[PDB]
Amino acid sequence: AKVHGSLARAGKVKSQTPKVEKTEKPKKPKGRAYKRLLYTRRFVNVTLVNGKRRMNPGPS
Amino acid sequence: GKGKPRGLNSARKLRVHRRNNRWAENNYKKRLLGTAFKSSPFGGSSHAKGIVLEKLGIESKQPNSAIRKCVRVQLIKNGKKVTAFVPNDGCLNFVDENDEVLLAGFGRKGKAKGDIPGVRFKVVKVSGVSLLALWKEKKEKPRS
Amino acid sequence: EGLKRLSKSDPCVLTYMSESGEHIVAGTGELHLEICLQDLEHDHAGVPLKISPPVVAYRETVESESSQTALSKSPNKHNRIYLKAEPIDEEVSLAIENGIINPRDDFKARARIMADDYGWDVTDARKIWCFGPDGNGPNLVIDQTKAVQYLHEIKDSVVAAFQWATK
Amino acid sequence: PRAPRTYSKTYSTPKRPYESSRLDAELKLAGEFGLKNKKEIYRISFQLSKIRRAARDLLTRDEKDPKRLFEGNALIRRLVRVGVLSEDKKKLDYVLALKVEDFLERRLQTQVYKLGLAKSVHHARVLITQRHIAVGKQIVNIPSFMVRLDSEKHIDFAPTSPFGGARPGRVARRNAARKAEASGE
RNA sequence: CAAUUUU
RNA sequence: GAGAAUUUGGACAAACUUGGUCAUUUAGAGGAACUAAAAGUCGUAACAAGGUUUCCGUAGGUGAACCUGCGGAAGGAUCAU
RNA sequence: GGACUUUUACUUUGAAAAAAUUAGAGUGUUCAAAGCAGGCGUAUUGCUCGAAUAUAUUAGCAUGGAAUAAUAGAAUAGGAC
RNA sequence: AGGAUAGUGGCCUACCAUGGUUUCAACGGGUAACGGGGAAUAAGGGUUCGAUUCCGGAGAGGGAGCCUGAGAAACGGCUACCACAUCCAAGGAAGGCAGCAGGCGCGCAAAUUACCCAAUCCUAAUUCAGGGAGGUAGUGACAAUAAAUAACGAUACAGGGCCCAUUCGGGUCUUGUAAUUGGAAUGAGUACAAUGUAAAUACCUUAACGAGGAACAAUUGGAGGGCAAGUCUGGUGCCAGCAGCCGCGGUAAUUCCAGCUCCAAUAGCGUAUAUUAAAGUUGUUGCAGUUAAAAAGCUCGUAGUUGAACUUUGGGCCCGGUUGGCC
RNA sequence: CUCUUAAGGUAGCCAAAUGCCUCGUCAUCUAAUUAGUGACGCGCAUGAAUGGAUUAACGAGAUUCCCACUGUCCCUAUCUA
Repeated sequence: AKVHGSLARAGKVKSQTPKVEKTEKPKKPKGRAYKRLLYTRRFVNVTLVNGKRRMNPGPS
Repeated sequence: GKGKPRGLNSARKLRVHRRNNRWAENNYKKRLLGTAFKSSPFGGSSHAKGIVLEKLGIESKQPNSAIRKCVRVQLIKNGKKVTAFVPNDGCLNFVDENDEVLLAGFGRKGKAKGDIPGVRFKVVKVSGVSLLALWKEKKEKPRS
Repeated sequence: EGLKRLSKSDPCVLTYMSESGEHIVAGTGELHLEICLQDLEHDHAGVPLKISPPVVAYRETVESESSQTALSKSPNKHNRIYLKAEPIDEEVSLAIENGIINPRDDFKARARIMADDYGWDVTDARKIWCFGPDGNGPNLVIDQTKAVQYLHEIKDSVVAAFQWATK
Repeated sequence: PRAPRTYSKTYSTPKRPYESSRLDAELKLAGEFGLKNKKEIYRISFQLSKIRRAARDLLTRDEKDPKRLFEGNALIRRLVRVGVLSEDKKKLDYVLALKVEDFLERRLQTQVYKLGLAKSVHHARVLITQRHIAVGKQIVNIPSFMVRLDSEKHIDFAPTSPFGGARPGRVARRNAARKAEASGE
């Protein structure tokens, strides 16, 4: 109400998160080549259907 | 049929009847009476810039928690008094004291959303520094 | 805006907000402020002003170690927590309001750096969590109390209860 | 002041914004042809949905009028003329029956694979915009072209620009000196 | 017929 | 004859003063409401027949919800002698 | 030319409704938004098509129908050729 | 009846009369109201805009009066008053950017003291003069239109079209995988000549130099539902934060902050405000009225709306007119 | 709950012709106001036919302000009986 925000209490989970450096991958394609790439990912080499279909099978 | 007379030469008793029963709309009165700027502290437009007098902090209602850290701003053109709101993981230290600061409305035709009482606005940039570019800090802090 | 370009109207004048919450202008002399402040009423703002002496930093400090340690009277149904304080020195005060040890830090770091050359022991991070105000202010507690009866709450309600009444 | 220029945008997105059986019928259609984004498969479906919006109001009209007669056998002449509707559907209602791949078979990038000549549909985009193949004699670097029934009896490579000859191609100017004094001198 | 609370 | 200043009388009246009326904004010591947050302090009228059946007008009292008098009505606790 | 046909609503056709924009024919601005042009002969001093069409409310303006919705003169006959 | 006009008329005066509009909404008030052609939206019927590329009206700080002239109540003409206001020796003069530029102030909000009559018209005594009319540029992610951010293989691996058999899998190719490579190809570039142009830039051309992922580098959101996509992992533990709505967070959050992976649109992408469809949540086409909001306590009553029926049918004859047919 | 010797200021009203402390405090009026007004109320010591609260007309009632008017004043002069 009247001031009790207490700016010591602030974005503390921005302060105490351990930030590693972002990684480095090879360059993905773009333009039509990325839409070429996601074409085959659906109905050409569909990987793990686990009953009927699942797109990104998080490992379990 | 049911009232609403189906006479062929009977237009005015259906034309006075329409825009007599048009005043019941929740937004038609705010169209032509002009009420959008006899309160609601813009000129019926998007934004305005204010001045940071000081700040404050509110705790929400139940079931909610985690004090929301708004700021106290007087506005430039009418002298009206409504507060703002500062949505980020922090940046209340980034909005420092006694700066010009640009405002924006929450979307719901005023009407503070679900859990921040006494608020009407959010901030889009503070003295033209684009705090989006400073919260996710893809910017320096230019002079303020 | 008017003093935003009186800041650049003269290559020595510094115009800023004092940290006690009031605007402060600086001249080189004693009529400089009058030829300027007439040229705030003229050409720049047009509105009458108050021209006051400034106010300063009134920060006080507990004296030697506060030997007298008598009772406090709270009561709301049950409660009893009270206290008595003692100073920390000037070299460690200068060593905390610079950014060499401040919270976000490691507890063994701030616990043994507390015993490098500060006069204190190694047992002051299992005796506090961290400090404030701002994570900066020279205001520390020590947990010299007994075994706690499952009271994790007094590490957030006491840092929240710690700027008040300290500010 | 000089005149207003008149211009229109040429695509209109669907109104239920995104769901699975709409987007998957995009990606297999727009992926085996392999087109740029949804800006063009909307814009052919835009003018597809507007000519049927034109057609089924003169279809509401009867014959022996001007308009169902006159322009009615002119756009169905023009749909023959653009190579889309084949020479057996001059019946004024089958224009309402045609749909996609038929406004797609008569563009450049799809039709040039149909004459062999391109080895893919994505070599067929490199076949077009890198200053390669002409149509009759004028050169064209645009895939969405709408071939009008008379260039496909003359479509070949460019007069210049190899696999098309008349200059041996000038990464082999970089591979001239890296062929001359790299294979001896 | 006496009778009222219960986070 | 031309003819400058000056000059009488009429109209046009800018501008100005005083009175109203109407509208638009606006300052103002203080008063009397209303809303919100649940933590409360007195009770428990309402929901069961809520333990005095309940609701609407109306008049009077009443720390407080309330209570009581009258004419109604069942949205009830009876579709029945 | 005399003459006078109860008075309208409605509806058909035609005229009007500046033009651009909205439609819509034609026309490879390399395609498209666009423009309104061009297209071909001998290249021995030239032939030629275009620059369409439609909507443009209501108020009028003439133009046919008489169902539909009203309207008026022969009750005291100062009626009618 | 007279005046006055360029010209009828209460347009003004003298006399005389007492009228004129009006619940089919006069009069007064509001308008963030210049009107229309026209925009945005789109089953039908609409709704909301239209200051502004054209037409027409008004204004040239605010009002008022003015001589010239065919035509001004002109304002890049004048006189006076107000409110601004600029100079000076104090004596006096000097004005009107809502024309083009450029500034101020306001505001959430919007370019250049650029060049030229070369185009398209206009002006004069007139083929030559002139025009911030107008045109060429500059700033310009207001809106739009076409489409770079790469192929195409070899190798090897893994699967099955596929003829076979106990193939310990032999063959065809297939589809994905890999930095193991290959020889190709081109503008994004740069920049001679040319073209363009009042002139030059820039494109359309086009010398000659110019590509192997890091360099010639694509981002903006999002991943519990609506709503496509992560029961992956670390930090925080009603704190920090999120969330348009519902809810998440109280010691492994599938909603928080990050790292990976994925979904989305894609050279654009979110947000904010006012809008139209969705909304049959304004309803003529097309709402509801017992209990969800609502049917007047009831009855007269001029409006206004709506109002029983019938007032010449049935024919036959001729004539030519269109369209689909005819061995 | 509680005590005197029975019940403890209800609706109203105010520095009022009742309030010493007092020239109470606040806003307005004027250059300046211990005088006015309109608010406050734990009122030395207001208050309900010892009547409380209002109120149109009226008053040789008391009081403050404003407009006109003047030898009341500046600042006096003169004339008549």
